[PDB]
Amino acid sequence: ALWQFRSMIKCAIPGSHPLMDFNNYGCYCGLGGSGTPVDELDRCCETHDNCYRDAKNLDSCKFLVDNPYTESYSYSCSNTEITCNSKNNACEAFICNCDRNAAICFSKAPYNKEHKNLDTKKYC
Ligand SMILES: [Ca+2]
Ligand SMILES: [Ca+2]
Repeated sequence: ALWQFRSMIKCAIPGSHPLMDFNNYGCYCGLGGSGTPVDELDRCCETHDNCYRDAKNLDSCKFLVDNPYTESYSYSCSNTEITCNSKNNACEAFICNCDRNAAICFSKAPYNKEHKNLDTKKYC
């Protein structure tokens, strides 16, 4: 679920404010997305939107209000490493992995200030 994704980010990058840092960053990070991502970070964001798209398309997953962000799963954090619990259902595990791959991905992408609060209408 959304709050658990903010929290996995905080797991992978301990000195971060997720909403402050990665929301309205680039082409993608925020709501929807458009164009080509501006850098590796924005790309991480794009892959995550795609990862959620795929999930919405498993016939066997029907999310509350159609939003995978409402879906709680089980995971834990340990010395920087995120684990998705194996006992998540197939739907819960898919979301858990999207969030997981996006947190790690974030943690490795360079952070370019010029790209936070981008004029998307113009560059996206
Ligand atoms: Ca997005
Ligand atoms: Ca659940």
